[PDB]
Amino acid sequence: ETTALVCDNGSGLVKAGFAGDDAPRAVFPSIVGRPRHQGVMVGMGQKDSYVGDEAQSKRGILTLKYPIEHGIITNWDDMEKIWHHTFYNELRVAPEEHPTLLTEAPLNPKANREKMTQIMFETFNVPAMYVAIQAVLSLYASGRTTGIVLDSGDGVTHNVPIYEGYALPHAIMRLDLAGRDLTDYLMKILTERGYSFVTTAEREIVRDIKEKLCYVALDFENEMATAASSSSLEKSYELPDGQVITIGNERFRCPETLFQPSFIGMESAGIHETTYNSIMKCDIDIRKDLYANNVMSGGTTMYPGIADRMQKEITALAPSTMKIKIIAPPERKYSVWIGGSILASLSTFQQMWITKQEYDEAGPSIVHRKCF
Amino acid sequence: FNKDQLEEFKEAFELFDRVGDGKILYSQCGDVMRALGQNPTNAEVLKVLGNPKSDELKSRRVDFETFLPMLQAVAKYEDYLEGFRVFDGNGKVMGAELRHVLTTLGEKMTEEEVETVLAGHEDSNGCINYEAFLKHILS
Amino acid sequence: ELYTKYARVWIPDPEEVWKSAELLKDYKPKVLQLRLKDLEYCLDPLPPLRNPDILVGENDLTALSYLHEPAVLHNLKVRFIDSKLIYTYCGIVLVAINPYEQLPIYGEDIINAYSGQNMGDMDPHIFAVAEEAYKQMARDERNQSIIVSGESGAGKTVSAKYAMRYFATVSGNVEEKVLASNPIMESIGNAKTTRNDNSSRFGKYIEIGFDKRYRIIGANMRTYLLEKSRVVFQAEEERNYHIFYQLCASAALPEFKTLRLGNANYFHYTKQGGSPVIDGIDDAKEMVNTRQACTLLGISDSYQMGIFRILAGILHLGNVEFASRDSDSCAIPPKHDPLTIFCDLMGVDYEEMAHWLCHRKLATATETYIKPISKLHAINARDALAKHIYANLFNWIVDHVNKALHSTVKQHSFIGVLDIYGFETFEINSFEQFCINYANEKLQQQFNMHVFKLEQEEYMKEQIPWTLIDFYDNQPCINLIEAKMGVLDLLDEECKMPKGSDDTWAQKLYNTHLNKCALFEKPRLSNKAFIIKHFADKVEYQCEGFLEKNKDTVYEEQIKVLKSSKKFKLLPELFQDSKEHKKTVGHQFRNSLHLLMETLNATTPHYVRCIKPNDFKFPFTFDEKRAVQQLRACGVLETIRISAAGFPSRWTYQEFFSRYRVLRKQTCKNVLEKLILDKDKYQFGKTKIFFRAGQVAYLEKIRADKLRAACIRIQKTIRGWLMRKKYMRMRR
Amino acid sequence: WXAXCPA
Ligand SMILES: Nc1ncnc2c1ncn2[C@@H]1O[C@H](COP(=O)(O)OP(=O)(O)O)[C@@H](O)[C@H]1O
Ligand SMILES: Nc1ncnc2c1ncn2[C@@H]1O[C@H](COP(=O)(O)OP(=O)(O)O)[C@@H](O)[C@H]1O
Ligand SMILES: [Mg+2]
Ligand SMILES: [Mg+2]
Repeated sequence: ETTALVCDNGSGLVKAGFAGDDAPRAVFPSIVGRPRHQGVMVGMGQKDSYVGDEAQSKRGILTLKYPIEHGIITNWDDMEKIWHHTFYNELRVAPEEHPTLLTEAPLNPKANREKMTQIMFETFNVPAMYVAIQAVLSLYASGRTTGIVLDSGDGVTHNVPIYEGYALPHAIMRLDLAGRDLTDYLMKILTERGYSFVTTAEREIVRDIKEKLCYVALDFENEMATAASSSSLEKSYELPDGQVITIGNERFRCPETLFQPSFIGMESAGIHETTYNSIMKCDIDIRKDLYANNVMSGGTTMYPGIADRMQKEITALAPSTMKIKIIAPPERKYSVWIGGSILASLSTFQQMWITKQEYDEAGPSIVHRKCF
Repeated sequence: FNKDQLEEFKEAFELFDRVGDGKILYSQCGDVMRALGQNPTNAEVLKVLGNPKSDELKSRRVDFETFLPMLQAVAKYEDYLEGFRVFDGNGKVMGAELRHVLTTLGEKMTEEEVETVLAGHEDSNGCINYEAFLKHILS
Repeated sequence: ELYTKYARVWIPDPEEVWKSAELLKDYKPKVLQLRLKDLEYCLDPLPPLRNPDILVGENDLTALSYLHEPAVLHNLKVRFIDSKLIYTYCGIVLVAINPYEQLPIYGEDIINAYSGQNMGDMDPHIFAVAEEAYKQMARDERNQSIIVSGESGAGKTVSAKYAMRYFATVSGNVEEKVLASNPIMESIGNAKTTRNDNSSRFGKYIEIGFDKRYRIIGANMRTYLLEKSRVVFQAEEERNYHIFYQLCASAALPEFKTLRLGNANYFHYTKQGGSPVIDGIDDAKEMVNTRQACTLLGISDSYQMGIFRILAGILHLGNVEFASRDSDSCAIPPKHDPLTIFCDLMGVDYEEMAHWLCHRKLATATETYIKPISKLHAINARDALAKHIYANLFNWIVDHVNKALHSTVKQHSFIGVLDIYGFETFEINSFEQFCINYANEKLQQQFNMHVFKLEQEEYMKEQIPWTLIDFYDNQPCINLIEAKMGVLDLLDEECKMPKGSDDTWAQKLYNTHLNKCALFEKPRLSNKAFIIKHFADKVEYQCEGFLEKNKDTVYEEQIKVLKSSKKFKLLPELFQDSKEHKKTVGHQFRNSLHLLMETLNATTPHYVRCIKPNDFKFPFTFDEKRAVQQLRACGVLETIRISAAGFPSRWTYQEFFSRYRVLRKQTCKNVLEKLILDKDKYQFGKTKIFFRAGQVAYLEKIRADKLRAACIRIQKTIRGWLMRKKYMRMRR
Repeated sequence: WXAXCPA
């Protein structure tokens, strides 16, 4: 019949597909490329801009900007391209003809919501729209009604406690460490081994290193001394030209910054201590049900070792008699979109959508009243 | 009724006196009233008789003098024709149907009564000219 | 008002829904005086009124001058018990009651007598509807369908069997083949339930086709509304489908032994019912009938063993057990012997099944992922696979069977004959009954809209304004069950919702409907249960079963695994010809019912209703509480009530005038205007006079009063002259 | 953002 679109604007990926699907139909980096060089040939192709995997095809010739930084849309005319590319090229489907669901971080400036709504009706004339908190959808994907969601994406890390389907909006934590700023630290220490990675297209080369080779120390001083003691950790990577580069203690040292934001020069404590300090804000009766239901979410939690580090370190904060449990399906990178696909299909949800007529009557303020 | 009428009626009544006491039974009263030229319904006969019960109908006795007011009370063609025309429109009536209605509707008669009254009035089909039957039964 | 001394009325009895009374004294406007011996009886803040006996037992129950539930019960009681006339008419609907003894009635002489003759002209018998269908089909090309509905064991299958015998005798090898199909269909698709044994759980449709000259070409079979859910689940002292028991009791025969079966109480799909043996049916013998029917109907013996192999597969599947190894991760034990048997039988690798049963696969366009899943999801998936295999096997057997019935020459038109379970109540009610009573709602909707059309057309056959007619609209309850934010839709939603349970489902039901709809209600002594006001009756459904019955999802990996088998040709052949793998039982049932209704709505219906006169079986003898229940479930009683409003009487001017003249069109209307003061009580048609309920009885009253007055006048005249002749005899 | 951070 007619099936809602589900679209999730990360900082580092777009995931999109139809509701009811098992997995997203199109994924590509939320990146816009422009040429930065003199055109030599007439009869060369002309395009003003390359979006996503096109821009990743030709990155050597391009300047690459992300429109989203710390989950905030920083300029609109690029993002409106990324959505144009998504609906017309990737999904090959008219946005005029399907409900659409759009996915955002829990605290970011509320103009971001206003404009994100405004474009869907005013530019695309989508029939119906909603906006949903990522940490909620992580529970729908996990198949739970009660839990604390730890979420870390490309651009934002946040916690939300949810107990029996009630959120605790006083209890919510946000951190602006994320996979991007791990990558920016990874460049700066990679320099110490005498490899130098300067430019915007070259940063993605670093990002591939971070994805392939990093892992999280279980005991940081022992693994540091072990790497100092021997090559046994040391592992090496090819480069697109065929150079090989070889990396030692460093390959774990970046994931450690999520637990010690002192390295990057943040004030706030690691994701473990902020998770605990989120739990403390909940009523004591709740807390046993959160301590079991820790849910990992988002791609930055994909590193091997992070579940064991989380359990081992939050265990040392909690009262000993509790059980700590950590729930990390390998789906989890997808899970925010899977959850949104689950939500968008429910019949109860159909009774709430921002509808075109209601938007026209209310104006773009309507989101703040209706949506949350 | 005048003295002459009373004498003829009394003589007839005495012919109906089967006990010699100058009286008839209530159950004979209707027969005597009809025999004297009246055509009362059974209901009218019982009413002038006072709607008697079986016991007094069979054993209470009245002389001519007590019977007479009842006969008087009882005494006080086109309707007769329409009544017969109910069962007609060629002027005939089935013998089977007339027999059934006469023995099962109205003041139901016995099969022997119906055979007696119908004798000579039905044709070969078993149909009765009711205007002629009516004139006969009114004489 | 009319009442007199020796008028008669009906009053209720605790063991007979109505009993006779004579009215002993008659009243104007609070207590009635009745004789039965004798009782007084109250009026309350009027009784039924009863037909003059000449009318009673007339062949069409709307001939009656008073119409009501006592009269129609009485008429069916006398016609069945006294006269042995089972077939009876109300309106257009035939009503049939199993005589439970063989009869002469079906003989060829009667067939030949009915053929070519009109519906009023003959007394009712099914040939009278079948011949009407045939003659309507001739009168214009439009396809005719014939619909038989009734409770389990009431006689629907046999009624259709004779209805086909009619066409095979008149037009007409088709008959032998169709009658030989039944032991196959009853074996795969009939089941045993606490209300009775041998209950069909699916809706079965036979098309009979004809040439341009209405000689008979051949036959097609379809099926609808299969109860997939019975395969995995059984209520106390129900059974799964017959063929599973026939197989288990056959398990010792030298054919089957490779199937390695146990006794019938060993298999988890058989075991749950707690009722291995039906009284007096030796199913081990009974399948030999089905195998004869298969062989005669051209399923090759090479296929036949494949069928039993597959069903043994299903049973060996149900006995597979799951350990649980951490909170989120089921596992199959280090070796599990019945899974080994399942793999031997169907040839898929043990270890490939052990992996895919235990785990789920999730794959994007760019990567593939494999998940563990809980023992609950393992069980839900196993059962959904068992249901999917069964439903495909069934639909393949049906696809073979209709091969033999088809003919190569194309039919000009067809008569479609349908056997389907009627509206139903059980002393616990469950998702199965909720489906069955939904389908019965859809059917009776069509039935009403057709009867309404028929009477609309019959009115404007003559000058009378249509506006007087009205009909029962049941559409709000269909919208309740079917439409979005309805009982089925919230059940399929809670299947998705990440923790779902009959408590939380009930709470959704209440929050959505509890005082938003007049037709949905809660029983005040339980949260678990909800009431729906169906057209007949209010029934209480327990949520306790629903979700586990509601849920299908087949993991594609296990289908692929079965599809890969080379061990025998049937198993891949079943799967040939996704989104359907997601669809729940409730959605598959809705879609199937839509296909059925689009099949029926194309055609002009005719109707039979078949009602079971006693709960426990005695030849030719009749209960009355059950018969009233059945006639309510058929909706006949509502049709009677709504016919009792309006103009349930017709008479021709010709039959009326001759008798009423005892007291040309205007002369007869002058007679009526004399006899009845009020025009509203009657209406004039071109050919017929219409009257409201029992006004013809009042006309009989005034006629009989005339006839007594006239006969009394005649009898008085006769007595008068005859007694004069008695006195002349007394003189003589 | 608009203050405490670059976005
Ligand atoms: N296998 C992996 N291991 C570690 N990090 C990864 C892996 N795959 C992707 N990432 C990083 O995770 C981030 C993307 O996380 P994601 O939740 O998709 O962000 P968003 O959803 O906000 O776009 C990027 O920095 C990406 O480089
Ligand atoms: N019209 C009939 N005449 C004689 N016997 C009948 C008739 N209808 C049913 N029966 C008997 O009652 C049984 C039950 O009815 P049947 O039609 O077989 O079940 P169902 O009503 O479920 O189709 C029949 O097998 C037959 O023995
Ligand atoms: Mg994310
Ligand atoms: Mg049957």
